[PDB]
Amino acid sequence: GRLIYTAGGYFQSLSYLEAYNPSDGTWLRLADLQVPRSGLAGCVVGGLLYAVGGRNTDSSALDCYNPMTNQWSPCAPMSVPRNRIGVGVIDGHIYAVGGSHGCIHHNSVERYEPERDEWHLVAPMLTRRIGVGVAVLNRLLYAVGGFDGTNRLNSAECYYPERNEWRMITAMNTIRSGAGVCVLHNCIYAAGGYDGQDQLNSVERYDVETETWTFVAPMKHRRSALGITVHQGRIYVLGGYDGHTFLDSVECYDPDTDTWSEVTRMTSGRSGVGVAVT
Ligand SMILES: COc1ccc(S(=O)(=O)N(CC(N)=O)c2ccc(N(CC(N)=O)S(=O)(=O)c3ccc(NC(=O)CCN4CCC5(CCOC5)CC4)cc3)c3ccccc23)cc1
Repeated sequence: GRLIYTAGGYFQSLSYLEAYNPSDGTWLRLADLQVPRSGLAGCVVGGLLYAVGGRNTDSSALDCYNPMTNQWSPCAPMSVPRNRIGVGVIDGHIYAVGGSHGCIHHNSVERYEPERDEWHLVAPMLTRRIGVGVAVLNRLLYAVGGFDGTNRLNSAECYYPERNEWRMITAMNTIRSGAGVCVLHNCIYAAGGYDGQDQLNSVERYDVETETWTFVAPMKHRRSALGITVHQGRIYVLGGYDGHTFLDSVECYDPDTDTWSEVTRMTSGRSGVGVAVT
């Protein structure tokens, strides 16, 4: 019985930590973040949930939530504040990628070792990316889309840990900042985001076997700054801003039928959440 955890968000920055159970449709309210945050990222390592970066105002904080105790614990902060951050996990380490600090649009990347509570800088990305989506497939880390400070991006790049090097991959078919990015079945999905003119409902995926991006069925709601995760073989998108409204909608993508459906609503509409499953 794994749960979808949503941490933080915006409607000011929010402290909520809530867990959705897709099997019975219930939402459970859990211990608040010590410091409210939007534009943060969530991830899980060793069954512990981590909330990373965001804006409280730009945040360098890392905090760890233990589902077994229902408690948060502070961790070592990052080298720099990272609002609009993306995060990925490889080999039990958290990678914090991109984000912004005031006028700084980061290309820097750093890695956290939970066992010794230590961050270390690694190679910076080829492109500065705030509002970047991050996913990990076969122990490679992908940074997708974002905004470089001048141009909104359809480009994507891949980090090779054994070599501490970034390489551009095929660009998406759509410019997206603030997209939800995840991995399902050897494919990197990019859902929603902002193309510089509108929030998006389109969804595309990158097949590592073909090196090509292909559109799948669109979401019912346009959304940027959405939470996203995979649970029991399906993609879930949580909240976001549609250009007008802070959404409470949670949609769920079934890949076998290429269909989206509305499965629940968050307890209050919000954007800029961090999401993980454990
Ligand atoms: C004022 O309203 C909001 C919206 C979001 C949040 S927030 O909490 O989520 N947040 C705060 C933080 N700094 O922490 C983040 C902010 C930005 C983020 N993007 C920037 C990035 N990726 O670089 S974005 O998503 O691409 C984005 C980009 C542009 C907008 N412009 C508008 O909508 C203006 C409205 N106009 C109305 C008319 C239309 C035209 C057609 O119909 C709609 C177009 C749009 C919005 C989002 C966040 C990304 C990830 C995570 C968080 C992001 C708070 C308040």
